[PDB]
Amino acid sequence: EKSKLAKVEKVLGRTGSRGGVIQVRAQFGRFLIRNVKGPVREGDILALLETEREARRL
Amino acid sequence: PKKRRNGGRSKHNRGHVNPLRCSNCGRCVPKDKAIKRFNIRNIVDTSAQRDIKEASVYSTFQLPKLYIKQCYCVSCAIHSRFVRVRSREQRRVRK
Amino acid sequence: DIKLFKKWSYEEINIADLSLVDCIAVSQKACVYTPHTAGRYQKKRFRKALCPIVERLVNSMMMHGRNNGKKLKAIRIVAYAFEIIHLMTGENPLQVFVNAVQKGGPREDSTRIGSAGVVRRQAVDVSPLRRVNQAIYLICTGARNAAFRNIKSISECLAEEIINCANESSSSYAIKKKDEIERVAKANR
RNA sequence: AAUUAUUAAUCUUGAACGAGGAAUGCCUAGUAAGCAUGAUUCAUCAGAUUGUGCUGACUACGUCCCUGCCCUUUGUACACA
Ligand SMILES: [Mg+2]
Ligand SMILES: [Mg+2]
Ligand SMILES: [Mg+2]
Repeated sequence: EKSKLAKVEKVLGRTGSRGGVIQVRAQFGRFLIRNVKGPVREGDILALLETEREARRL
Repeated sequence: PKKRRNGGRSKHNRGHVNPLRCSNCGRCVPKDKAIKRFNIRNIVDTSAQRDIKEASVYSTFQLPKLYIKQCYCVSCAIHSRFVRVRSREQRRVRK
Repeated sequence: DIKLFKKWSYEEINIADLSLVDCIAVSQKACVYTPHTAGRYQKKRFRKALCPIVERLVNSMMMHGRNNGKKLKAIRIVAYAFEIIHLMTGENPLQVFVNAVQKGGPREDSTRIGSAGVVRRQAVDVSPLRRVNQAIYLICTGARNAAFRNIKSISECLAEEIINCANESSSSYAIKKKDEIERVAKANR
């Protein structure tokens, strides 16, 4: 319901069997590794519906 | 044509060696031929690990480890990729 | 003193989301008198975000084979829809459309991820460009399906769909499809 | 030379079809799709090829999951493989 805004500070790589998944590192000011669908850039802004969650390594 | 000098196992100056049973598939294998692995694992992953930390009394808690010591047969071991297939020269490389 | 369709200003419109501010264009180069510009917007990856928002609306409005390339008919449809929108709930129709764009795309989704051979349907996050594109696509599809074998005209259907999308009412196509996407996303992770 | 009706013109007659099951094809920019046209055959006949222009999108800027092709190591009792 209530979004949380996080800033993308770099892009790490692509996962998925067909490579349709993007790994980022986002910052509120804590850091998280999150996992995105769709074209992204460093500088973009995400609307996180969950706060306590990370992505496994790639 | 004798592809291995030691015949696939490390036995010398002995007649018989007692067998053990594969941790995955139950087959009997002599103890000197099975591949051994020793594991020191955690009970949970790191996020649950920290979640237990502030749910705990004593203010200084450390989770215990697990000690396993598993053993496998050739077929059941190289299907899981603990061991792979190498070239003629690379086979001789121990360690 | 440049107006859309020579009637509406968008000199005072705001976004108020701050995630979608960079991805929708009502500013210096994108202030136009008519939504026809024959630009080259697909040559690079992110240049799609500088096409004026109403021209992207009209670009999705000509679909299902029967209507491919018929740009002017789409522009006429959109212009009369904006007149109908202004007549009822009298506001700037472009502001209403921007509000509806901001609401019609899901914020999170699901996909198959191959963590360690065994897989799931894990929840993922949606980027701002993806959200804008999905909002446009779902609004256009809702209006197009409403008007097929119906007494009501296409522009009446489009005006109704945009107004309902801006008000979060669960009688629009986009809002309900988006809610279903988000429910499944919350269920699979 | 027109019957088994060459093609064209006028009035009359007015069928199935309401978006297509299991499957499966082509395609990344003036491109897909939609729209018509010149030539080839040609006494007469294009719902076909081969060119030309007109109106003009959506989606990606990737991957090795399916299919195909290639290279390295490995096994072979195959060599018409
Ligand atoms: Mg013996
Ligand atoms: Mg022929
Ligand atoms: Mg493959």
